[PDB]
Amino acid sequence: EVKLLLLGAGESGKSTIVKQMKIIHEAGYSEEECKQYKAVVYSNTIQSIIAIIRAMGRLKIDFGDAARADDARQLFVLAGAAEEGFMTAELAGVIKRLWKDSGVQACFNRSREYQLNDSAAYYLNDLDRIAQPNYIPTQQDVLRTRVKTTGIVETHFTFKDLHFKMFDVGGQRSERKKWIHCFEGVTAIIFCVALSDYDLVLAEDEEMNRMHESMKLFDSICNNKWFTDTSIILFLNKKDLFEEKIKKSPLTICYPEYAGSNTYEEAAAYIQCQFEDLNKRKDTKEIYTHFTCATDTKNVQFVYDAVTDVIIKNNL
Ligand SMILES: Nc1nc2c(ncn2[C@@H]2O[C@H](COP(=O)(O)OP(=O)(O)OP(O)(O)=S)[C@@H](O)[C@H]2O)c(=O)[nH]1
Ligand SMILES: [Mg+2]
Repeated sequence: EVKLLLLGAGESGKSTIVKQMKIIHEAGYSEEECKQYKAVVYSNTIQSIIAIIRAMGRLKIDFGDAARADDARQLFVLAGAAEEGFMTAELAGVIKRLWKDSGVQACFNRSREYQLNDSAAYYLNDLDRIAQPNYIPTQQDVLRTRVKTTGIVETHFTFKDLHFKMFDVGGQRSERKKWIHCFEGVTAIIFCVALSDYDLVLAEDEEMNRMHESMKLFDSICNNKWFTDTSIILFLNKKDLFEEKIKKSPLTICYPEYAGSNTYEEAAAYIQCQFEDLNKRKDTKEIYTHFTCATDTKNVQFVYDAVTDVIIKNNL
């Protein structure tokens, strides 16, 4: 048996790694399982367009076309259905027209100023597909869903003849007090960091930079004497979102002394060193760092293969 524990701040990608284990090692989500996620996809979609519409009020952004005001009204009249797992053609049309509005887009592109699901664009750009009658979520749709984890999720799978018990816990501040319930008999910790968090603030506190919060947690876990003999794996996750963001959002928002360019390789490396430097015992404790896109099954497959071999060599 191998006990793996996923840790990291909220929305760092822990629960998405869990889903990937089912897809990679257990033949994925069945049709009945996918259908269970349909209301989650619909809920994520409605909540995302609504969050942008709410932000337009706060930031004082007009619709590009005045005709959208009536669509916005109809959005709330019709939203109830999607919350129950149904999306009518009329609702889809309302959301589609809203999503294409230049005012809504302006607000979308300022999402760091409020709280918006990372998968907002993914679902909203695929409205024609997901609004289909008899729509059944794909594996990617399932991977892209967002539900805050409360309590402790335990998943089992077999890989390279090892029986893995993977534990997943909530990362938001309210759930941190529960991490200690998972601390016994841990073979390895996979600590997830959202690379794209560098310019965001906490949903639970708008004065706290998300990445600074991540750093504090990693510092605490990595250097905890309880975990001296526990393999510490660092997933610098959301590399796909990071690659896009680094082009246009300065890393100095997070790290004032960053002197490199607005490019993926230099900035990614700099963030890696910031986290690895928190290790107070560099000669006696190794950190196994990987850059990941948790929603990308192929990337996770190869990364997780490499991680597993490390775990086999070091703990078994
Ligand atoms: N584009 C992209 N999206 C990702 C990536 N990793 C996770 N996500 C998405 O981000 C959202 C949050 O991921 P999730 O797995 O729920 O984080 P969590 O760490 O479990 O969050 P919590 O339970 O502590 S609140 C999900 O919608 C998920 O699909 C990634 O690498 N790239
Ligand atoms: Mg989770």
